[PDB]
Order: sequence, then C-alpha cells, then structure tokens
Amino acid sequence: TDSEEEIREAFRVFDKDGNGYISAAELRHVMTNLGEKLTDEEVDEMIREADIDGDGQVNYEEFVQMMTA
Amino acid sequence: AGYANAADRESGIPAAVLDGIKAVAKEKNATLMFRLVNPHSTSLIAEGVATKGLGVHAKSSDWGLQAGYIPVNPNLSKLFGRAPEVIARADNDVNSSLAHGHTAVDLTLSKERLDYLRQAGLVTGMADGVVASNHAGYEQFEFRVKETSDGRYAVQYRRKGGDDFEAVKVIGNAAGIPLTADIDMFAIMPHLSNFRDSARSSVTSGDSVTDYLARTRRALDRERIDLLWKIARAGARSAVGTEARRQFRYDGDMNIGVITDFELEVRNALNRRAHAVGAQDVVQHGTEQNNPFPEADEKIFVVSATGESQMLTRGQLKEYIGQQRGEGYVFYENRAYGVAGKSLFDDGLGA
Ligand SMILES: [Ca+2]
Ligand SMILES: [Ca+2]
Repeated sequence: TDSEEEIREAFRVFDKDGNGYISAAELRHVMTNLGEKLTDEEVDEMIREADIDGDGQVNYEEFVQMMTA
Repeated sequence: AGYANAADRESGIPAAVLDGIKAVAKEKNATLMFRLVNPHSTSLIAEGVATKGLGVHAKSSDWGLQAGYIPVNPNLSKLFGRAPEVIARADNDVNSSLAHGHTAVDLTLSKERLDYLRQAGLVTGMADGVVASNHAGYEQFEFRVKETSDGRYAVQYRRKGGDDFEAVKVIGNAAGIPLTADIDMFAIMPHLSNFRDSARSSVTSGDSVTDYLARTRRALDRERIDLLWKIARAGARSAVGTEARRQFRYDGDMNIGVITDFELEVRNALNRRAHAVGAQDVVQHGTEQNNPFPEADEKIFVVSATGESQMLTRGQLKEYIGQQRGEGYVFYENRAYGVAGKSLFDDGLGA
C-alpha cells in the first residue's frame, strides 16, 4: 500500500502543468507516452471513471482512490 | 564536441567525460543535472584517478601536492587547521574505509598533474624537488617530490623539524587506484515515454492494452478503461521508481544508495562512456533527490535531453523544471524539501 508521499510523487507525473489537478489533455499525454494513442472519447471515458465529484478533472483524493483499486 | 560553452567549462567535468554525458542524455531522452565538480578533481578524473563511493567518509585535501586526493593523515586534508575532536573523527573515518576494502597508497603524481598544480598556484615553486606554497600547512609541514622511473613524482613530507621524510599516503581503490571526488548527480528527469515497456511488463506481460485484451479476452468497455488506468499507474510508478526507492542498491560490495531502475541505467550508461575515454566509473551513487542530508548547493549544471547545457540558480531551476515537465519529462523532489520550505513545486503539495 503506497504512502501519501509516494502517491503524491505519482500524481505529479500526470499533473504536468502544475495545478493540483489532472485534466483530460494531461491524461491523454500520459497515455500515448505510455504507448496508448487514445481517442478524445476514450480519454474522456478514463477521466469519467476516476471523476467521482463530476467536475471535469481528477483531483488528488480521486487519484488516491484510483491508485488503490 | 569538447566543451561548448562557459557552463561546460564551469561544471568542473572533464571535456571527454562531459561529451559522453551529453550523448547519454540524448540516447536515454532524459535531462541530467549535476552539482559542480571541484576544479582540483577535474584533471585527476580525466587521467583516470578513481572516484569515491558513499562509504568513504574521509575528507579530501584542497591544498599542496595532495590537492584533489583523500589523505590517510587528516591533517593533510582540508581539515588542516581544525580542533582535536575534528581531526580525531577524521582519523576514524580514514581507518574505517581501510578496514572495508580501501587501500593506503603512496601518492605519486603524473607529470601533467604536477604542471597543473604549479600553473594553478597550488604549488608556488620548487627546488627542482623541494616545494613551496603560501598555504598555512606549509608552516607545519615540509614536502618534496622525487621522480620515479615511471615518469611520475612520489610525494613525500615530514613535520617541520621531524627529521625524516615519508610518503604521503592517500586512500585508494580496493585495486590500489587513488581516489578523488566522484561526480554528484543532482537529479535525473526522464521523459515519460521511457516507461511504456516498464508499464506493460507490469500490467500486461509486455503487450499493448489492445493486444493484451484480444489475446486474453473474447469476441463502455469497462475492463479496457480499467486496464488503461492500470498502465498509467504502472508507468508513473516506474517513472518515479516508487518501489525501487524503498531499498538500497549495491554495485558489487559498494552501497550505491537509493536509486531508481532508470537512474541506475543512467549511472551505468555514463560510467560506460567514461571508460571509453580514459576514465574510471565517475558516478558512484544515486541522485541528490534521494539524499537524506540534502545540500543547498546554489548553482546546478544542467544538460537537457537535447544535449544543450547551462548553469541554473535554483530559482531558474524551478522554472526550468516546470518547463521540462510541460514537455513530458518527469521530476520528483527530495522528500525533505517540503518541510524545509524549499520545495521546487507550486501545486498543492499534500493529501
Ligand atoms: Ca494539471
Ligand atoms: Ca473530479
């Protein structure tokens, strides 16, 4: 089970620009660097999956839950 | 190329060694950052003097014919006018290293290091033989050199008025090669694409998500988005080396500290280019981002993934890092910076 400082370091790989949130643009960038060229629709789907509160981005606590499944 | 700008020359890194560093930065697509190398170490590293590991605590010397080397007699190190407690701990530091594989070697300088010393003013002249220096240590000690048949000069000293000269012994390799300071890496920022394979080996078995599903599944897609998150998580975790950094890595019997897989690769690739030129291993441990006693060393020498180099204040370093992060390069910072109020980040910074 990852620590808080460990999850924060990982969160930082996704949150490229540096606001405490992961947007669909940032996630899409993470995904093709990681070899998965995804459609705007597929990306939106990945975000909706982690987007518990419904704003349209992944905040830190949502990320924690995502990282724990 | 060998040295292209003022920063390259201020880095203290030997030109041929620096050439390999720039090649490695581009090959592995990673920005490499370094703490400046003391200019007395530069020539030694270039002509092949070995480099010290994390276990050697003994103090290096910054004066006399022994400048750049790590003396067995701490009074010959930079510790020369210190209290007795100090020279006492230093004594133990020395015997500790000698008990653990290190050798006490008689100092002999190459003709070229001898010219460098004199041209730098470390040695202000000689007797053909008897050397002079305005350093304060030359007031408690006398030194002289003697050409060997090897073309080198054996370094000898005695305490002012202690009638007999003896070899200045210096800490060496378990193989007997004298040691000088290693090259300290400040940070390594790998491009995220360096971890696609790492991610797939973890979540798939090296397959793209698509091929993994085609192969194990059948004829939303909830499972798919879930595997995609699984690869995102794995790549990020390998990028910052979450699991690797929970342990220490070793090179033979040498503790290389806390280092990620990728950072080890870099260390190995750089040491490799160093051998190719005439140097010994020059990077002996992990990055300052995993150092539990972090320094506040104000200038960082940076080599981009594109091969361009420059010196950054650390105010410029925060901006540089932000910019590189926008280009997909990964950065994680020393875990103590936040608390010391010295974070290089401007996000929330907590849970
Ligand atoms: Ca963001
Ligand atoms: Ca949200």
